[PDB]
Amino acid sequence: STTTNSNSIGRPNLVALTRATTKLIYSDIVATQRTNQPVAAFYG
Amino acid sequence: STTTNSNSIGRPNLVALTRATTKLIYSDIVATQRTNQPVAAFYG
Repeated sequence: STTTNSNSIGRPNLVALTRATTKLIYSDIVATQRTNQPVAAFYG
Repeated sequence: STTTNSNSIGRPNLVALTRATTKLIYSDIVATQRTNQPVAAFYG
């Protein structure tokens, strides 16, 4: 009458891992260009 | 301790230039046909 009571479990199966991260949306919000100087200046 | 307080900028990066202008929609509003005389006279 051996049951699972006699079966020690060394390690669990992780199965899955998840990171709690924000969906980042700014690419669709801000006009984008790169700056190549410490100061930028736009023309109106 | 050289920091941004010692450095200077010759000219800024323009990055972008704009012009706010009216979207001109008349082409889709008025039937258009060129005249080759100082006076036009349409037929009803």
